[PDB]
Parts: sequence; structure tokens; C-alpha cells
Amino acid sequence: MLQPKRTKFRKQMTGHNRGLAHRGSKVSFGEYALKATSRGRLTARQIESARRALTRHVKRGGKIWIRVFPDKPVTKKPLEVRMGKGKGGVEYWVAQIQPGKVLYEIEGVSEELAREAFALAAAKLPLATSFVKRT
Amino acid sequence: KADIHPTYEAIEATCSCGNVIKTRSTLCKPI
Amino acid sequence: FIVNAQVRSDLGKGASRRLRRNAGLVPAVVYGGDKEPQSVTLELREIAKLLENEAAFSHVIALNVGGVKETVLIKALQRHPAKGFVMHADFLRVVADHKLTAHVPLHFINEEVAVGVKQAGGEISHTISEVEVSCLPKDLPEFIEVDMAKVELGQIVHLSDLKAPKGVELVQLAHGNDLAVANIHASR
Amino acid sequence: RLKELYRKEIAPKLKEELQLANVMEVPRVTKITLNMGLGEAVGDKKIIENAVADLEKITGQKPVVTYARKSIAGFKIREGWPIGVKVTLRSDRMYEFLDRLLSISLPRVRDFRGLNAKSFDGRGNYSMGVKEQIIFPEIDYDKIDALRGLDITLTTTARTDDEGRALLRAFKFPF
Amino acid sequence: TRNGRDSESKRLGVKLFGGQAVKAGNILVRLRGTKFHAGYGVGLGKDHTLFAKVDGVVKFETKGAFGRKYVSIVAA
Amino acid sequence: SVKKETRLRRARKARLKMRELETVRLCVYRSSQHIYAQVIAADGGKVLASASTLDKDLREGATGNIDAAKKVGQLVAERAKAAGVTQVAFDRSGFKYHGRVKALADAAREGGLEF
RNA sequence: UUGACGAUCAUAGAGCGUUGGAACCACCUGAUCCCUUCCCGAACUCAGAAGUGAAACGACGCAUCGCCGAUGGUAGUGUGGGGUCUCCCCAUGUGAGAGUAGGUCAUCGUCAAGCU
RNA sequence: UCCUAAAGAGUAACGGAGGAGUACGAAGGUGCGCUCAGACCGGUCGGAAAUCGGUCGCAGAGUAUAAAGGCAAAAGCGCG
Repeated sequence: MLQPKRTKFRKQMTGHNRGLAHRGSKVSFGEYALKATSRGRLTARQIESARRALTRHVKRGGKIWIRVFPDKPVTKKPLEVRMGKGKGGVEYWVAQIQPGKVLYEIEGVSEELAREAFALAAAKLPLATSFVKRT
Repeated sequence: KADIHPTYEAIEATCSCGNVIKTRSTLCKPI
Repeated sequence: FIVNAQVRSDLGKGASRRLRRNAGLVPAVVYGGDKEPQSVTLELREIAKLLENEAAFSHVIALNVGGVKETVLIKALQRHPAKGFVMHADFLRVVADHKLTAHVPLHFINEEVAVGVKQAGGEISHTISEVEVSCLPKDLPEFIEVDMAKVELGQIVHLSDLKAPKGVELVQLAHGNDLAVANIHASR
Repeated sequence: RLKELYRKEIAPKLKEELQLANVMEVPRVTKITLNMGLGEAVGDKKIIENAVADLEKITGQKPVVTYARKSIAGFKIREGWPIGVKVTLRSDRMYEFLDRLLSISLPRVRDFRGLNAKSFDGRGNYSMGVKEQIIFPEIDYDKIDALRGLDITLTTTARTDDEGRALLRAFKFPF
Repeated sequence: TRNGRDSESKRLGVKLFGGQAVKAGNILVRLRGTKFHAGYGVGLGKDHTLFAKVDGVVKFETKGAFGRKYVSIVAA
Repeated sequence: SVKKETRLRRARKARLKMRELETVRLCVYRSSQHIYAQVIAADGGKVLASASTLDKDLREGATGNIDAAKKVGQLVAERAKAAGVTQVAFDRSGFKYHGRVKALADAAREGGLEF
């Protein structure tokens, strides 16, 4: 899926997920967008479930942009292992969302076609998203 | 310096020294 | 296009948040060429009508500060990112002679029937909008009409092609660049 | 010889020709660093002493044999090996060398070898290589060995490459 | 594969701040290679350790081209 | 130019070490016509004594020889003693201490002014 | 009209354009003689102007790049208390960064030297 | 040596990343000189790239040895 080609390091801290989103909250390319109103983190297989939902409800044209990109590796110790022997291996990759961030953009369609298309992509994402327009 | 070794006694030799060694004291172009 | 204001002699973080929940107001400033910057309260119920309007961004608005009247153009909107609503306004006095700078909407007026669309299986992809302006404040550009009905499947449109009327310059040609505007391409 | 041919004849000749305003814009010829040798089979280093005594004898000065900075172009030198020659010729004995070329070096080439495939660079300099024999001011043509060739890189005091063309056009570069 | 092995934390810093009084051997800055340059009356020892030579008050002033940090001691 | 900034690049070492030591500096400046000399106080911005060829009572038309510069270092050794100056340093200012520079600085040691 | 040495380090920079000689300065002539080149009077040095302001250097103009940069708002945060408590909110003290209006073709000091 | 380490020092984990158990009689002292990589165009058999010439550079090179902090009085390079 979406992940970097080569990385300067292999593992990374956890950190926190604070603040709002002041850059990333403005629609730039499309004319409609699905911005996110609750904080969370998306695990890069949800993105391909939500992408392949929008691309078959259009069928005709339109252009799709994917604004967010996962770059944060997240580990997971295997089962039946006591704690404290190192750090587990990287299983998947995560992007970090915070309220206001725009997830998908669309243009070249009707608004009422697109409004019922982001309904399909929102049922695959674990966040409370909304519908916004270009100003 | 003095390390440069001279042929300039013969670089300052005869210029129009016939067409017998230089093969031309009449033209510069070979044709 | 008309608004009316008040003075706002209370500055901070604490006094600025109590405006938004208690009274429903919105802070603002008026800063211009001739005078000092002056702060101002407006309502969130009024600016909502102006921001809903189409060409109101590139247009002159008369402001009633007290009974004080001034022709005011708007160049900023700080906006709440999470919920989405207007936060402080930051607009500008208009002098009769100092050049000006604002942003102008585009329309792409005639693209129903394009030769790239009707002859070849066509698409029209608007890359840019909100192109700037550098005018004289006396005569305003509300918008700019662009016509992509004409020539081709497979041509892009630059900034040099579309024309700014009555002697108005474009800042992007004042710098050494020329941005592409719209494309016509084949669908997937 | 050609120095005072230059000073009296050519130096006023070019001034109105390029419609120059004073003396000091009229271009000069500065130096001949010229070249010599690329590094053919100098892993063993003993061919340099032949190539030194070649250009030592036909110029009058001494080679300053060049080492390598960081080499990749065909080979791994382990840089710091003798690879070059680089003999620079200057004013009082640069006009004296220039009269060997194109006056009595034209019969030692056969097949016109002037400006016949070259052009300049953008700043007004001329560079040219040879492989055939040139005129020798002392008789040195049967030195029997592997003849390594060399270049005649020239630097002017011009501004553009057109003024390099009229520079010593009186010295009749073949075109 | 396994990685502990840190070092033991040399205690670098800056002693003797903006308005102190000094002597003749005070040290004023350990250093790690010229965060601060030798100003008017200071020493710059072997491993770029600054030190005083005369008595007075530390300054910590920025001067000159390159904008380098000059620790000088002012007889005040 | 090409020449001028390189001798400025050569002069900034010794001129900056004479600053740190707080020494009365004797500076010099050579030209292709004639030769200057100045004594600058211990701040770099105050000139105490200064002797030149271009004074209106020394211009012989033949300045800029080695024999011309011997008289320049002669007259500067005595205006500093009239200013009460000894214990000086000699900044050669990027000039190689060989010819007209060195011959002037021998005239200073003869004059009683001592380095 | 200049020349040296500083003060201050871009609001002092870069780019473009214009302009200055016989006082200064620079290029310039020749290296015989000092002296120099891992080769070369290029650089270094010496005896020296003619010749020239072309180049270089200084001055004078342009905000085109650069560089400084408000006010207002916003982020964060010390103490006290809250709440739906992996995050925020209230009282109170504090308050950027980014961006906007706009600015900038520097300002001085010491001598010799040009009304001076 | 860096990070965890909370803008003074210090500070743990079978917490994340790397290195040493030496070299040098000049690779030390001192005086005198001198600037990088790269880009590009011209140039004999190299040739994407050797040497040479040139413009543009504005440390993107270098530093005996890991990384961090530095370096135009260059702490980088050459000669007596």
C-alpha cells in the first residue's frame, strides 16, 4: 500500500496527537472535499478501502486526490511473549488525523453524485467526517 | 630562472632559409 | 453591500473569546494608507450574508464604524478550522490613489460545447482559480471570463492567453512566470 | 617578428574594423598553456621521461608534470601519479613560438589543418589538438618511439567569439 | 543487534553569567568548539576552553561580520 | 580588483593580532608612484603621526624609488618622538618585506624610534 | 574633488543604468640591475613614464531579487478550579511563528588632501 | 558520540542508532604563500566521467580515524 520507499530509520516513538489543523484544512485542488472532524489515526488499509469505494461510484470521469500519506511505522509484539526483550517488528503504517484535515478531494462531477459518494467512503473510515465546498 | 634550456639561438635563426630545408620560402600554404 | 460596526476597546485573549460566546460578535481591524489601524466589532450574523455572496470578495464595501463612513475592501479571512465559521476579519481602507491588491474569481463561461469535448472524448480540468489583480480602485474587476470552448483535445491554457480588461496587470506576469490555467485531456 | 607586425600594422587595422573607441579594447593574445598527454598506459610511469624530453626540446621551457586529483574516467589511478605536462608560453617568447605554427607547420601537415573542424567557446578562446608532426626549430623528427599527441589550447583577451575570429585573421587561419 | 552503551556526560555548559565578578583563572565556558569566541580579555585554551586573565565583569556581546559571539570581560 | 583584495586578505592576520596586544601600530601603503606611512593609536581609529611624499615641501618628481623612501621613514621617526611615541609594531600590510618597504623600516631604527 | 585607517554588520546586499581624470588611482613600458616562478616578470619585485579611464574603482540613479517589518488575531504556557477526562474548557498573568499595510539603493569617526 | 532528557548541570529501561583496545619523527613547531565540490561549453587515441582552458561558484568540498559541535587570523592545501 502507501508507504515510503526507503526510510532513514526503522522504528519510531509514539508521541501524541494534539492541536487542531490550520494547514491542511483548505480545499486546494478539487471543488468538493471530505474533511475530518474528530481526531484519530488511519492505518493505510482503510485508505484503499475508501479509495476503491469512490472510484466505482463515479465510473465515468472525475479526478481524485489523496491528501494524506502514512509515514509512521507502528510495531506489535508477537503472541505468547513476555514483556521486555526489545521492540516488536513493524506491522503496518499510520497517518495521524486531527480536526479540520481534508482527506479526499473530487472535481468534475455533480455535487449530488459526489455527496452520495463520500457517504460510501465515510463508512469505511473510523472518523466523523463532513462535506465542504471550495471558496 | 636558468632551468629553461634554450633552442632559441636556433629559433632566432634564418627565417627565409630557402625552400631546401623548410621546403617553402615562397608560400606558407601547402597548396 | 453594507456593514456597520462598533469600537471594541478591550484587547486580549480573554476579552476576545467572551465576545464570541456571550454576544455573538466577531473582532476586526481597519488599517489603511492614511491613518492608524483601528479595531472593530462586527456580528457573525451579518458577515455571514456577505461571505455567502459571490463577488463580494473583490468588491468595495461601505463600513459604518460609528457614524463614520469609509469605503473598505476585504483582504483576509481567519476562519475556525474545526467547526467552520468566521473569526476576525482584517480589512482595508481604500485610498483614491494607491494601487491595490486583491483576488478575483474566474468563471470558465463557455465550456458546454468544446471541440476537445464534442469531437474527442473530452474532459476539462480547472487547475487554478482565484487569480489575483493589480488595478486602480476606481474601476473594479468583479470577475474574469475565460472561454475554453474553442481549441483542442490536448492543449493547456496559460495565463498569457486570457485577457485582463481595461488595463489591469497580472502579478504572475510581473514575476518571471506564466502559470497554466485549464487543461483538456482524455478520460480514463 | 609577429609582435611588431601586430603592434604597428594589425593594432590600428582592427580598431576601426570592430569600430572600437580606444586602444585598450583591441584584443590581445595572452598565453599558450597548450597541453600535453592524457595518460595513455602510464600505470608504469616511465613513458613520461620520453614525453618530457619531447616538449622540452621543441619549446625551450620545462614540463611541470601533472598529477591526478580524483580519477575515474577510464581507470583507477590511485591519484598522485604523473599524467600531464602543461607548458605555459608567455609574451616575449609566445610570439616567437607562434611563428612556427601556421607558417612552416603548414607544410608538415598536408591536408589542411587550420580552422577546418573547430569552433570557439563562448568567451572567446580557441583550442585545437594535433597528432601529426609540427615544424621543429631544431632537427628532431626521427626519435623513434610511440608518438603521443598534444593540443594547442590558446587564450585571447576577447569578449565574444566573433572578435576571436578577426583576431589574427591577418595571421591567416585556414577556414 | 543489542544496543545499550551510552557515555558518561562530560558536564559541559556556561558558567559565570551576565553580570558576575571574576578573577584570573575562572573558566566561564567549557565549550565544544567555539560556540563563543575569545573576546577582549579572555583566553581560549587547548580544547577551546575560555578563561579569564584580568578582573571585572562578563559581557557576552555579538559583534562584527559573521555575527560571532564574543565573550569579553569589562573592567567595570 | 584582483590584486587589491588579496593583499587585504594577507594583511588581516597581523593587523588583528596587533589589535589584541594593544600596540601603537606603524602602517604603510605602497603605490606605483609613491609611498605613505602612518602611526595609528591603539584603537585603529586615531592617527597620531603621519608622513608622506605628497607633502607640499618634499615632492621632487622622482618619488617611488628606493632612495625616495629612505627619506620618508626618516621624517616619520621624529614626528612620533615629537609626539612621544616608542614601543611600536610594524604592519607590512601584505607587502613582501624586501624593497621599498624594508628600506623605509631601516630608516625608522636609525631615527631613534625603536621597535 | 581623493587616498589611508576605523565605527556598525544587509533597511549597509545583489542586479541594472549612468559617470569620473591628468591631482589621486589603476592599467601601462622594460627587466639591465634587487628579486621571483616544483614552467612562465601571470603572481612576487625593481627602474619608470609616455598611453588610457577601456577594463578596474568610486560616485550618481532604479525596490525588479534579497533583506528588515507593523497592528489585530491565533498557537502554546505559569498558578487556581472544571468537565463528556488517550483531549479540552473557565478565572487570571503572559503571548509567538507564519502571513498583511508598508519599508530600504545606508549612517558615522580620524588624518593627509579637493571650495574646502 | 547522538536520541530518550522536560531551552542551566544531572537523570533509568534485556529502550532506539553507531564506534574504539590505535596511528604519526612528520600527519609536530614556525615563517612564507594559496583556495573547495560541483555545473556547464572548447579541446589528440580516454570519453557518462583522466589531463588542459575557460566562465558560473558563494563550503553544497576537506578534517589520519565513529558521530556530534566547529573552522577566512581559515583548525583545509603547498614549500623552507
